[PDB]
Amino acid sequence: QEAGAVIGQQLAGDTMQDMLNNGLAAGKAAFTAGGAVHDISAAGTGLMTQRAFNAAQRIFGDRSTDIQVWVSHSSPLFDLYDNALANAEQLYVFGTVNVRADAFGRPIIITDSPALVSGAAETLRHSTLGLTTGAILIEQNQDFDSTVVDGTGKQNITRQYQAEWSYNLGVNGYAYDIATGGKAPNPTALATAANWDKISTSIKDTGGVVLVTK
Amino acid sequence: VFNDWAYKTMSEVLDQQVELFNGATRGAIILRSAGNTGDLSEAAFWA
Amino acid sequence: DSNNIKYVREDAKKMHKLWAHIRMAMEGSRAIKDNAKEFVPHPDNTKATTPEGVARYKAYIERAVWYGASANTVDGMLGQIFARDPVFTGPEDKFDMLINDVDGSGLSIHQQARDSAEDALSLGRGGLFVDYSARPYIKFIAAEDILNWRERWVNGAKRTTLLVFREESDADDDGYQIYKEEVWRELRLVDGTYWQRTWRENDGQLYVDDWISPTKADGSQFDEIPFVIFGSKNNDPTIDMPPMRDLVELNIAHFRNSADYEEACFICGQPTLFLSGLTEHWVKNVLGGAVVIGSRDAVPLPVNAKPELLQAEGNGMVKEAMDQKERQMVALGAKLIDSDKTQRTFGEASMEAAAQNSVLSRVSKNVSDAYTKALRWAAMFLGLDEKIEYELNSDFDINKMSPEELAAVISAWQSNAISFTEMRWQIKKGGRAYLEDEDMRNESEQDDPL
Amino acid sequence: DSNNIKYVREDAKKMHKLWAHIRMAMEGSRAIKDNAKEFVPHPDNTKATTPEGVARYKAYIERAVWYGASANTVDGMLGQIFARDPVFTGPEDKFDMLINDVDGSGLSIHQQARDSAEDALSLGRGGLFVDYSARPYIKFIAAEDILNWRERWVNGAKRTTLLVFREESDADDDGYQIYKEEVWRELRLVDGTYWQRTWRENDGQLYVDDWISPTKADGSQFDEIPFVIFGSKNNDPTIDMPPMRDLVELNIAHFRNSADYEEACFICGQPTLFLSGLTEHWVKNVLGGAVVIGSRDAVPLPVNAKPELLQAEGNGMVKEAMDQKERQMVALGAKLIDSDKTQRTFGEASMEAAAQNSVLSRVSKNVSDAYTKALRWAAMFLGLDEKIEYELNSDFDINKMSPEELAAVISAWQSNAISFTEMRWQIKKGGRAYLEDEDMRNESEQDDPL
Amino acid sequence: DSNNIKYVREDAKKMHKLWAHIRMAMEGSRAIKDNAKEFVPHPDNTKATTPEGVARYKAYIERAVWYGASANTVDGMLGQIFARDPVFTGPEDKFDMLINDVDGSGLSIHQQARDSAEDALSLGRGGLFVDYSARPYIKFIAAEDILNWRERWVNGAKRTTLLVFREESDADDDGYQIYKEEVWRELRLVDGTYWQRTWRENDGQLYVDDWISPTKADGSQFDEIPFVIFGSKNNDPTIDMPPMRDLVELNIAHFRNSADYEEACFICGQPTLFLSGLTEHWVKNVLGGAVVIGSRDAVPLPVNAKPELLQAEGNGMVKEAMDQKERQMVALGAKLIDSDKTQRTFGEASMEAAAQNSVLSRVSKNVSDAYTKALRWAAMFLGLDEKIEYELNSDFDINKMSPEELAAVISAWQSNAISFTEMRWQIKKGGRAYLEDEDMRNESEQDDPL
Repeated sequence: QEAGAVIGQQLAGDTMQDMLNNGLAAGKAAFTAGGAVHDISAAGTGLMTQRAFNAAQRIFGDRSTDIQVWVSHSSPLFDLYDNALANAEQLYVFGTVNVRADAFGRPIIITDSPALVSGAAETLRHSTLGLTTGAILIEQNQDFDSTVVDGTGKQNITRQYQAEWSYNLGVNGYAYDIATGGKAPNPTALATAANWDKISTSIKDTGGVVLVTK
Repeated sequence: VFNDWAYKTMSEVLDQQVELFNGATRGAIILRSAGNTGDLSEAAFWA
Repeated sequence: DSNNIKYVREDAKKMHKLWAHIRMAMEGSRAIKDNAKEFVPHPDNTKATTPEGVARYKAYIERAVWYGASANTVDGMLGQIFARDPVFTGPEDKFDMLINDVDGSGLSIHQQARDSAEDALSLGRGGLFVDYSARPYIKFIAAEDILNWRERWVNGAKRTTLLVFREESDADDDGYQIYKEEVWRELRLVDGTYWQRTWRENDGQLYVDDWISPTKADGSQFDEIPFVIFGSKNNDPTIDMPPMRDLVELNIAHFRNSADYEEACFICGQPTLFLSGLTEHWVKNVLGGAVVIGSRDAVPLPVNAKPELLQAEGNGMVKEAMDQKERQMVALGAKLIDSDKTQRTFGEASMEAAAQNSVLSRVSKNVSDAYTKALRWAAMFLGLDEKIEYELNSDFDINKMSPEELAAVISAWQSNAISFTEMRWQIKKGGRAYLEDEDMRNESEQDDPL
Repeated sequence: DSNNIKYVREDAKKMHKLWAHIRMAMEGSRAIKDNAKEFVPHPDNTKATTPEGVARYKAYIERAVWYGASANTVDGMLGQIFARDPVFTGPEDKFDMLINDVDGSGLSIHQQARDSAEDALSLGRGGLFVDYSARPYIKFIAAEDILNWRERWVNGAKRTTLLVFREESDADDDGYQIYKEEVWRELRLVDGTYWQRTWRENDGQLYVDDWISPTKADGSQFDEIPFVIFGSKNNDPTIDMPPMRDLVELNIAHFRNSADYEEACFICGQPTLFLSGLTEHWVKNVLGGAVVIGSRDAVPLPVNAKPELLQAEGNGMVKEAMDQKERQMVALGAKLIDSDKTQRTFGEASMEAAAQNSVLSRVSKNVSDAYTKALRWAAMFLGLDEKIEYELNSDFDINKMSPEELAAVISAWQSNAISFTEMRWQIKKGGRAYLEDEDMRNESEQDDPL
Repeated sequence: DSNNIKYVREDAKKMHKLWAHIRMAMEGSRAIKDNAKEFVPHPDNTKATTPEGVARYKAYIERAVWYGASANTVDGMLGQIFARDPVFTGPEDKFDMLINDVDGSGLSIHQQARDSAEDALSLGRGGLFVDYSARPYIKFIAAEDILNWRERWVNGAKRTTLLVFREESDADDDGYQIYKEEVWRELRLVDGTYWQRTWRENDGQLYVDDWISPTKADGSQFDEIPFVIFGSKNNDPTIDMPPMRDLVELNIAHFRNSADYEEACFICGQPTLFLSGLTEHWVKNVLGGAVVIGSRDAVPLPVNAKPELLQAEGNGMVKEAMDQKERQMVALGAKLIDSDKTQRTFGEASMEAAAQNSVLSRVSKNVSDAYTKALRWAAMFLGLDEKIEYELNSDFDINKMSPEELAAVISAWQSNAISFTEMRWQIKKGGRAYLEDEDMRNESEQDDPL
């Protein structure tokens, strides 16, 4: 009968998951609207261990140091593992085939968020987007409310659990176009480009870049 | 070497890793906790 | 560095239901009857859905009687535990600020100790907090206000690094209305130093103070958070089982059986005439839809008619089950309720007194240790002495102290076996002296001819 | 003054109903039978709709009996707390005015303390207001009069900032009819300074008067509001649970069962002849609509006629329910009645008195602390010594001292273990001496007549 | 069956089932009602297949009552053991850092000893760890945390060469996201030397640290592993038998019988009319599908009608089974009830005290020896004195000491039979003093206060 406790555990987990996924989707959409995207789908298989990241560095320009992480789906990580595990160019030894970084001091963080994957079969595309110092900001507002309410009129007394909360999204150098968007945006409303204005004059000030690999 | 559980710890909590906040991603994703009024919070700076 | 405030640890989430049920039990009959759906299941759900069934449920619950022995159990336990007053060891003239008004509200430390002991005996959790203002205040944090803590191992030592609790307050405008401020307090321990953040949360807003580290009279900041959590089992951040759980469960079972018994009493309690072997001809001829049952009047019956004054009989097995519940609660709680019928042999009960005072002894030590630690932290704030002690009345089953005991303690004081202050505390605890020690002394050096 | 000063907090409004229920239970039986509609469910709502049903309901309620165990319990508990007299420590000649006419009505402070203790025992709330007229007066504020309070955290200290209580007075016109004028006192604490203001209504306009800060005799005004709110649990402004709720509930259940039992006794308590196997021909021939029931005359019956006297047998389940509920009240440890048949092996109850007097001690400590604070505030107003105390009777079960106890306390006196005034307190406590210690010293300091 | 044939039978995998059962029995009625199935088999599996069958099973279980005698048992057992406080032998000004906070968390050594004794009483296994961090720390390791150990006889001595235990801690990241990071400590004894290392699993991969040798203050490494396992049986690595297995069985059987009894009470505890010899034509004529049973109205019946209020009669065989299991639970020797009816001659209880306090004394001795070892190992780490003892209370059924006992102990100390510290320990143990002996002496050098 520990329904409240079970719901609490699952709700904490899914709240973390939902804020993370919404932040990732908003970041990807905003960077795509800003032009900081490199599409690698036609060149060879679709993803290279390390030569692909140089494209994102070339996008971000003289401030390439300001990127120090690569949020990625698990499939790109396994593709890096496989290509590294088959070193056509001999720069790996058996003790170093499990490198997680990108040979530039940037660790690669792995998550399977649906915001970083799209399509199926031959249209499957993975987004592995790199960040800057505090590029994507998520501010939860401390307004959690929850109730348990019983119901009368049915064959059994219907018990309910309902919760509500809120948080705020902010991507560095980008503003959410509320006129084209809305007062309260859906998760698919955040992922839609043209709702994300580019405030900062230079792409370097804007924090992040998206790498698209199949 | 941990297999024996407590009660109902087998209840699935999550399958996607969400440990991607603040120091976990070298400060890439900031998860703060601050209130703000209205559906919008805008800050103006010189161009 | 500031994240996920107003988040409650999931162990507390599992424990809120038990805490709420225990608080309802402490409240009395009204709380239990307000939520009878949780405790008393409806005897028939098919009728329960219908409107004619819900009124039956209301009438069923109103007739029910709430024993509410749990509240008495807690009140009685708080009784012997706080007989007389706790003893304080250390200077008194420089510690009057904490004794007379512990939190600045004029409330003595003894009353806050009583509240904390009752809280830690009913549902087995509580917290103390001391913070500099110049004068420190020994706060009291309820079991439900503490909602987050952390325990990591820094240099191989059990340390409470993070601790967050909630405090309620009402902002004072020029009007007379009541508002609420859910001010949280964030306590952190970085690299063996104590830091705390407060969240202003202005009325209608949410604002947060800057980081600051309280420091002692000399300095050196701190190495442990000045927040102690006391429980029925011990003084650890981990959740402890409330001591009243089994007694509340027994009380609830007794309550539902009392509901059944009272319904049976209302229905079949009154004797019924039960005119048998009767005919409608006889009814409409002589009875006329009215029977006179007084002594002066008799009634006739036809041939082979048997009237049976039938009613529910006493010692119903439902009542037997309720008696089992009462006996079982008596077996668990020491003195939740008393019995005039029973007789107890003296001397045999002295053997089991220590076991019957097990919870009382623990709670006393757990509270005594918590308050001693809080007072030591306050002394560190004020730079007073550190060898002070606040030890509760660990002696229970108190009573007026016998003349033979009086001669014994006087003779022990004549010898060097009991100190003068120990004998004074004895004679006070036995209800024979009431003045403080110094007054008795300063009147004792007076050369009264009598 | 954003709104009217007469705003009442939500919790006080929610508690007025429970306070009214407690008061109605305390007063006696006449108002309980007056308001029995709410408590006693009418045995059938279909009948209750009709006027004959309500007439039957009035005849049902009137026949019932109200046990009134709650009133006796309060009276007994109050008597245990108020035996002999509360002991006042400090200068007795400087505070004679406070002891004699505490509030200007000639009422002794001990009797006002008795009123306060009874109020805190029945419904568990009260108040004490120390003001300045030259002489300070210790008010008494009823539970239903304190109607607003606020408690901010100022510099980490729980304080009371606003407290508005109504003051109800009788207008003294030239006529002999009864008017009623009510005045609202606004006690506010701004920037650590106590300010009081009074509000009076006159000709449809509510006036404000003006702000004023009462000052101590030397000066420096006041740092806190001179108003203590004692209660059943502690000296907290927060509403405390009334100690008499469970008793009242049982008393109501016992009253309903008594109604059922008394109706059954009235109807079916009489034996009835119940002549069965009877024919109308036989009745109109030999009975003629009348039966002789004395020993002198005997009546004949036809063949196969069965006369049997039928009456409700004793030890029914409603009677056993009433006996159970009476036992449950006694089990709750409430001091309502005694049982001569029941006996107890002496020495068993001595261990248990601490649990029995748990509530007695709690209320006594709360009231003693409240009155001590009030006396300290009055001393501050008068510029007198402030280290004064006022203690109630903490040693319950008052009894006459045995010769052994007398000899023991006397022998303790010449030993430097009991002060002379402590021995005098004991000797008056045991009913072996009645005149004051100074009078005894004056009379016994003369040469013994021999 | 031939035990000489090889078999491996030592690992916690053997005992998790009963350890978990003990844990949920200690938890109370919530866990037992929650995990009903393994304790209460379904009345019939054929019914259990149907959804109405599982609804019937929940109706059957939710009505049950968990007595919870085992929780009260271990409570009384621990209370008897931990009355007053254990006596520490040796220097105190040097060991104060261990007494005040044994594991560097503000938790005194006495409270950790109480937790260890509770673990030994409940499931009969616990562990103590001492590891130099600077300051040595005595840790408490639960029975489930001890994972692996091996015993190999070396030079004719049984040595516990390897021992592995899980180290549970809470991860505090930048946020408050609740995680749980596990650490494994391997304590190895190679060629008469003490070695240790830590295994860390961060995101699934098992990092391994390098071997280290904690060395004493003077050096010379060690010759034994600073880890002691204690239980009800003895201080051996082999699994000790939990002292409350049969009691938990009795409680579970009583629980299932209570379920059956309560289902019976709910169903057949209400009296029922059982109108016999009745025709539906007569029903629809007069009764009309409704009966008025109150004593104000009667009901006519046709010829050969026998109304029968039938209900289950008390003192049933299930009732007797529950009573017999309660008396069996109290018979085994557990201090699980305090029945008011039973009388006992004083003195025969003293005759049976030695047998009744068997497991209590065993646990007291085992925990005393374990903590003696832990303190000696900490002394080796700090290079302090070795002749240090720490024993719990060895005398049970403790009570206030009589005036005759007071005179006896004082007279004995006046002779050369009881040391001054021993007399002070005895008198404090009897509830007659609270100050330490040294402070008594410091008060007692000067002359009689007079």
